Amino acid sequence: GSGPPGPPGPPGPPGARGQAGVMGFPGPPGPPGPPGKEASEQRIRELCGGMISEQIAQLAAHLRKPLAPGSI
Amino acid sequence: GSGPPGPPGPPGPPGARGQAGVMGFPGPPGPPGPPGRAPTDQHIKQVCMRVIQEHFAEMAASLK
Amino acid sequence: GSGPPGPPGPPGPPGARGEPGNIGFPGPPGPPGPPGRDATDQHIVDVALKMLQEQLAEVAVSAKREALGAV
Repeated sequence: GSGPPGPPGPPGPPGARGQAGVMGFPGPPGPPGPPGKEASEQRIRELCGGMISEQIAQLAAHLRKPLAPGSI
Repeated sequence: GSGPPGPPGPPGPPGARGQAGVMGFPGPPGPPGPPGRAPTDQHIKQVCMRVIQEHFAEMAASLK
Repeated sequence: GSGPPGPPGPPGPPGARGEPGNIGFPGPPGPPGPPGRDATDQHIVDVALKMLQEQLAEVAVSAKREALGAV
């Protein structure tokens, strides 16, 4: 082999890309919802005023002290 | 003296594997829960009815 | 004259290091929070009792003013 060694070979291929990053963690639960909205005093008065009047009148009659006559 | 150079060498080996990628960001918080329940008109009436019925003795005292 | 060609050359250098891995995907959202608490009956009871006290008290006022002729 009187002649010199041949030229070096070409560079090898670049290495493989690294392992992909894993998916992030799940987020936390959200906060509890708002508390239920309370009925207004006015709506309660609308819905219950009549029954209170009726039951007061019926009880007055039971006790033999019936009242001022009520609205027709 | 010499003779011709030899043939070219083989390709080098592959490069080293890259570093692992970063983890993704965490997900966002979930939404707020649903609102609590508000009273229905029928429910309001029923509570009122119960209150009246549990106070007949007190009513009677003021109607005697 | 010439001797024979030389031996093959040396292997080439290793390749460049690989690039870093791809970025991870974002995580899922969390679940919705728990429901808010329902409105309790207390506020309704409180107003019903106020109304009862009011109307009962008016029965006495009514009787008094009837006797006075000043309703």
